[PDB]
Amino acid sequence: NLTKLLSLFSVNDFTCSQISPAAIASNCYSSLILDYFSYPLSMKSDLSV
Amino acid sequence: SDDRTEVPQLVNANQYSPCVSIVPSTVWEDGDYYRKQLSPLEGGGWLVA
Repeated sequence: NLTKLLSLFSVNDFTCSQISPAAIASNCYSSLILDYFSYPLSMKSDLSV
Repeated sequence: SDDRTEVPQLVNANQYSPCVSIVPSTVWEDGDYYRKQLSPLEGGGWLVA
């Protein structure tokens, strides 16, 4: 339950590549990797694919 | 339409493949792939070959 996890936080931006945020909640996968770290909203333009 | 159930479309006897609408009469290069998004009436999701 990922919409569970994202209900704890206040979410400011959600962009995906080769998928959508809608799609990434729904689908099943053989492997999911979650990377997390501290990061300022001021530097959003630098956190881009 | 869940973006990650894949269902092979098998050809029935005395019929053409459902993919003949998206696969050229001659394939340009070995391994080329074709896609076509489906209308909600057609079932949603995609057709792929």
